[PDB]
Amino acid sequence: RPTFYRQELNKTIWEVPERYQNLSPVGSGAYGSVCAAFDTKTGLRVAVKKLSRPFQSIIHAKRTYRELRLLKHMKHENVIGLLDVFTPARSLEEFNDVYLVTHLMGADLNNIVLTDDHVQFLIYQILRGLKYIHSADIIHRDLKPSNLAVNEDCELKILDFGLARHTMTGYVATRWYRAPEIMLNWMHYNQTVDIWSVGCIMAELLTGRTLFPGTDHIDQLKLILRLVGTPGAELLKKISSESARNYIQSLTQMPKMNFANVFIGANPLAVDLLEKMLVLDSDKRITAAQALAHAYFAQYHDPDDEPVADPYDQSFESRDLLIDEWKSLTYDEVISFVPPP
Ligand SMILES: Cc1ccc(C(=O)NC2CC2)cc1-n1cnc2ccc(N3CCN(C)CC3)cc2c1=O
Repeated sequence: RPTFYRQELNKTIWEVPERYQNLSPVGSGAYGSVCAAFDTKTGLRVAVKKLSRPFQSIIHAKRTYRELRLLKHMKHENVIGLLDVFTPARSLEEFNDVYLVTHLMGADLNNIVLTDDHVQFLIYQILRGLKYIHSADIIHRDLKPSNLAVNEDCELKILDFGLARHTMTGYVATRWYRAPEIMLNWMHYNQTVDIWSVGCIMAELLTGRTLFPGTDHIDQLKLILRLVGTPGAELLKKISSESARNYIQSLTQMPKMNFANVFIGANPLAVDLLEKMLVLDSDKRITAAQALAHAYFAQYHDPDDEPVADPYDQSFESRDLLIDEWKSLTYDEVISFVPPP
């Protein structure tokens, strides 16, 4: 057991191992406050997130469990993983706090504001990371610039995947980058919700503008159909909702724009890949693996260095347990954590 020390940082008491020094608030992450810190053991800069009231309710407790399990499983360069997890609790009965320690990247894509080459490298990394999480049947669901962490090398990791509700978790998504299908629940969804997000992000990297800055669900939908065209009979067949079909066919029928007119003077391959990401029909949207093999990524693509993940057990997601059952499960996961080399 390590030596802990306490420290007031903006409202709450942080209690952390002495190996972590110079704690420095950097605002909110998902479900808690994050400090940058210096790890004296490794000489690394790290992000430390203290979860906010992890066991206050079934939602908090389950989501504490989910986040921890997610982090422990991720071993991939373009996906955030777990350097350390600690609690100041000496036993289960006083277990009330969970701290999660990862690499500290130093910026995000939301700050960034980029030549065609940077876009290539950056989107390549997103897709490579996405291929890895999709293979373990984990989906991000709220991929967006603010959770794409990058360092001054343009190296990139994805954060905050697996947290947004499947079909509550208390996680707050950002409208502008969501696949229309999961925003309007208008048709079943799959892993390619994240590919739409990649589309919106890639578009913003090339033009400087948010592609679809809607003020609500309906405005947003209006902006999307202005680009991609109102769907024909083929896609309209696949939508159950009487009202979603109403909206689509009631807005004046929009023709599909030429993507070369919108993403002016972009690499034609960039344009082409956008055309394959930003299609309304989820069954026809390009996957992460297929997008990696696209010609736009020829300087970066390597079939033997685009790994998939080991099988991730998430049968727990379908379980309705008490807070204390989730808590014990979390505590087990904490006690059995082995650091990386
Ligand atoms: C610590 C941590 C734990 C877990 C996870 C995570 O992805 N979990 C899911 C299972 C995938 C992520 C992080 N993490 C890592 N580095 C960061 C670096 C900076 C920041 N800010 C910087 C900008 N400010 C305005 C706002 C916030 C937050 C973070 C941050 O939340």
